[PDB]
Amino acid sequence: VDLTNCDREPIHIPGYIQPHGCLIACDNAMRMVLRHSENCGELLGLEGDLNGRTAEDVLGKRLVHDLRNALTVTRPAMLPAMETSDGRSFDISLHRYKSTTIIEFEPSDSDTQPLGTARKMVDRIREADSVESLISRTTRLVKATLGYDRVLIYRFEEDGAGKVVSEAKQPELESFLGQYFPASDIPQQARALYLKNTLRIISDASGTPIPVLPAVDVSGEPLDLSYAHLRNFSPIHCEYLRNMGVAASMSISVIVDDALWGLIVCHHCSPRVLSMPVRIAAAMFGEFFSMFLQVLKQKRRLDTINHAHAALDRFLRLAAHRANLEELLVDSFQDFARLIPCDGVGLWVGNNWHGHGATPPHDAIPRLARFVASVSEGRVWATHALSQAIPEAEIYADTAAGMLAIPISQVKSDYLLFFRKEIVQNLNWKSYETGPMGDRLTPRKSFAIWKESVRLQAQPWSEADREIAETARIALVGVAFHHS
Amino acid sequence: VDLTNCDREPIHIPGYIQPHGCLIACDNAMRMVLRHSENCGELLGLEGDLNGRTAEDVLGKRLVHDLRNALTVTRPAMLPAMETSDGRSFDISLHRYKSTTIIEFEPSDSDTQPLGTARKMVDRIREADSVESLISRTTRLVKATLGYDRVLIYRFEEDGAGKVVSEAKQPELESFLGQYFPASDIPQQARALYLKNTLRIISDASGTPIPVLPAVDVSGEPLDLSYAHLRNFSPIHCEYLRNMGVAASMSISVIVDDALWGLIVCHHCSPRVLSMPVRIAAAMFGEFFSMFLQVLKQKRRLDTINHAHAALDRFLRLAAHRANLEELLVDSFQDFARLIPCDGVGLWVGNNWHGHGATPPHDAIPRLARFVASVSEGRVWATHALSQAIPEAEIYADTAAGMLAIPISQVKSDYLLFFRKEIVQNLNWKSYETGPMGDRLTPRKSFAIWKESVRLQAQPWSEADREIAETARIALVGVAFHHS
Ligand SMILES: *C/C=C1/C(=C/C2=NC(=C\c3[nH]c(/C=C4\NC(=O)C(C=C)=C4C)c(C)c3CCC(=O)O)/C(CCC(=O)O)=C2C)NC(=O)C1C
Ligand SMILES: *C/C=C1/C(=C/C2=NC(=C\c3[nH]c(/C=C4\NC(=O)C(C=C)=C4C)c(C)c3CCC(=O)O)/C(CCC(=O)O)=C2C)NC(=O)C1C
Ligand SMILES: [Cl-]
Ligand SMILES: [Cl-]
Repeated sequence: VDLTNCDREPIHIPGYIQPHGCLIACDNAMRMVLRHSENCGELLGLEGDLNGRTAEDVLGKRLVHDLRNALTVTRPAMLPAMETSDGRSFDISLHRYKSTTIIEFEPSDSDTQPLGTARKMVDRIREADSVESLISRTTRLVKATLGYDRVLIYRFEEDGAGKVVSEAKQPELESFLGQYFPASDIPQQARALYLKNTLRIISDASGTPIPVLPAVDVSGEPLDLSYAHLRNFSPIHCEYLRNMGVAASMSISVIVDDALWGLIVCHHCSPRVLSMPVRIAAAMFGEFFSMFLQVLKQKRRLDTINHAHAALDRFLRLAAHRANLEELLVDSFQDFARLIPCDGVGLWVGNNWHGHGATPPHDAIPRLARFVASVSEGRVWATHALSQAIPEAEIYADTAAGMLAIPISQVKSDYLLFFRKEIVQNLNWKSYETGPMGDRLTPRKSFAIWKESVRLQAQPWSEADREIAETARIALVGVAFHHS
Repeated sequence: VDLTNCDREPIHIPGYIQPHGCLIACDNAMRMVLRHSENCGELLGLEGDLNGRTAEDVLGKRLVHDLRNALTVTRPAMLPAMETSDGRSFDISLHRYKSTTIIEFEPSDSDTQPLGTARKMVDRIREADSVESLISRTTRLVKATLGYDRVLIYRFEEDGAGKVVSEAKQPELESFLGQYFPASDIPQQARALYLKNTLRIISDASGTPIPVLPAVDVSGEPLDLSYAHLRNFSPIHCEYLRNMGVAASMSISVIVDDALWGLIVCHHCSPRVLSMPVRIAAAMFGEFFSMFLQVLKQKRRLDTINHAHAALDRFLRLAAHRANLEELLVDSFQDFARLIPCDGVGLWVGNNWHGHGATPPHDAIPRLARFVASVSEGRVWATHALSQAIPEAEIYADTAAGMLAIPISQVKSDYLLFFRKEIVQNLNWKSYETGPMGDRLTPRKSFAIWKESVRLQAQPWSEADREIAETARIALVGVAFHHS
């Protein structure tokens, strides 16, 4: 495994598990054992090879009656504090995928209440009245409740890149708040797993991984550990964590509108297992956090569009009380900066330019106005990478790297131009020992690679930005026709 | 051409034009004439064959200088009252498609002002404050201004079917208001044309079509008349109009969010040509009608979701002041009918049923509740065709043909159920002589075929309906967790 085509590694079939539990694979109808982990013996107390031997034999008829009963009810069923034929107590994660029954065993924890812990946490977030307020309080809350050394919220940008939008940490540790990371740092097959396995744990990044027997069966097939919580993680990621001085992790998938919005990511500096009941509670908390964020995002989109409609209605009331519409636009145009987040706004009317805020230089505008007129086709036009459309625009990218243009006339070539500075201008942001695979696996190199990937580019225009621009196009084109 | 697989007929390459003008096809760079209409001679005054002869020869160097000048500026350029070498006056529709220049000639009309007519009309719709108010006033306005005998607005449903949502007509004519028509009555290749050619005219449905020479050239290629306003229409449609007693038509394409929302359709009982300047004005009017409807649709979606959020906030304030949540739901559930348009609503809580309005019978509910629990997977579930999911549900389809189910608990199998009657129950709706191809081509048979196609089906659940159900799911599941 080498660090070039990152999306290639099959992380779902590594043929190893983590040492904090043992795994037993059986046939579809759980009749007999097909595969098992090397540490099955040491933990369950059993001796010799377990493969071929029937299910009723290995675990006892008492236990299998309950396991087979539960499989009749792809989501893993979680049965805590089960009695084995020996008399030992285990927590059991049971699931079925690709017609293979998988049974995960871990030492029991009986002195926790899942729904109790979950409710207490969900109660403290349910009253949050903004995305910012939910995000900020969640990092603190999760840290105080699950006692991890650092808790991040990692939000995915449009281009797959990740931003650290919230942080709770021990004072001694370094901050990642406001730092970005490349799309490659979390490959595509990883995001696929995270969309179907909502909670993930690494107990010990420096632990010895326990191999599954057999790795490949008669048919040449590997064991798919997609929904298995004991699945061992890519050595690339584990080397990354080791270099960061992180011994353990727990991540929660944030699903909004059926898409992976981001991760709640917990780091610990010493090894750390969460017991099944604590994991159940944290997963409940994750589902509610996702649901509340979704509603809060919907409410913010509504408020943004409502505000734009009120703004435009105010302007249309003025426009009907003023003879010269061109005069009004020259006086008013900067006010349109309240509709769409921009670093500068400009009016191009009757081959005259009027600027406000961060705009390209006066001499550069006519080239830009001519270009827009050619590709616009009387529709809204927007790029976050201006230099890719006009190479000479590279020189003023620090001032204006992104442009959204609104036609304000049905007939004449007049435009309302919104600009954004290049994304590195708007940034509001230590030494790391490396492993065998080099200094690529450090937050320092990741952030430097991202910085390069976004050179001469602005924050992209959202759907909400484009929807408002379009409503503003119909408003200005409409009132322009009235006057003529 | 026979009436089975309707989407098959190539209406874009019929090799004929309408008699109210003449057509001349030239090469990409308009050097010489490749094709021409049989009536080119009679109208332009020219004698013999025009194919092969150079452009400069046929029209004169004076005219071609202006035509070639205009082609340098896929949208057809419209040049009214042009002087031919003879001295006659013609209105010229010039366009270029598939590297073939097409020139359309019609006798001139100089005693109209396009922008004047357009502004007067656009001024009367620009202040409309609801979709209903824009739709209703537009049919009357277009009838009074363009003097057509009947003006319809034909709105496309989700399944391609069309509904007559507005009508202005002569008293003597019969009404189509509230009638539906099958998706097949306007085939797919037709809707494709209408998305790129926004205005269409039939001068005379009983007129003799003029053939293009040659129909097929050396390469075996036909002349594509997609953007040509003289293109002759399918004889299926023309037979339809003849059976309706309609001699002429003019349709305007209504584009909303870059999709064909429907048509403004004008019928005349006598033959009728609209002059180029009148067509320009009507096309301007069509663009503004589309733009205003789009904004009004956006504003109505906003108001609907805002109202749902206020409703849910009111309910959450009550829920925090009441110990028994199940009591509150039993008292309150009918009020949820204000969120989503429904004919009935029901509560399934603790294996007890409470109904309100048009719901399935008491004895039928547990079967339905068991079914929903199996397919729901804790997500919102909705069908407009209940009998297709549960065959025995056919018997009560007149009362409840459609169902949307909201889970109200994270743990228990409790549901808020919304129902809709079958669409023919909610309907609020003469003899026709037929032609060679039978009685299929009559509004009577079309409406009867549609009625059959929607048997045992309700009005489908919109995106707005599903978005509100989802927000209500998160609200009820969220407050349910709080109580436990
Ligand atoms: C070429 C391959 C690379 C790569 C692959 C990779 N990353 C994976 C997981 C993963 N990566 C991150 C990244 C960070 N977490 C942090 O806290 C920081 C801090 C600066 C970074 C940059 C995260 C959060 C995750 C997910 C962790 C989790 O879910 O617990 C994986 C998948 C691991 C698996 O087996 O499931 C792969 C593969 N990462 C690289 O940087 C590179 C070059
Ligand atoms: C199997 C083929 C059929 C068919 C084909 C067809 N229809 C076309 C156009 C068209 N059809 C309608 C329908 C109506 N208009 C009305 O006013 C009423 C009133 C009750 C009906 C049912 C309309 C509006 C149009 C468009 C008219 C226009 O744009 O002016 C076409 C395309 C015609 C063309 O060459 O562009 C085709 C093909 N219609 C059938 O009913 C059937 C069975
Ligand atoms: Cl301000
Ligand atoms: Cl009411």
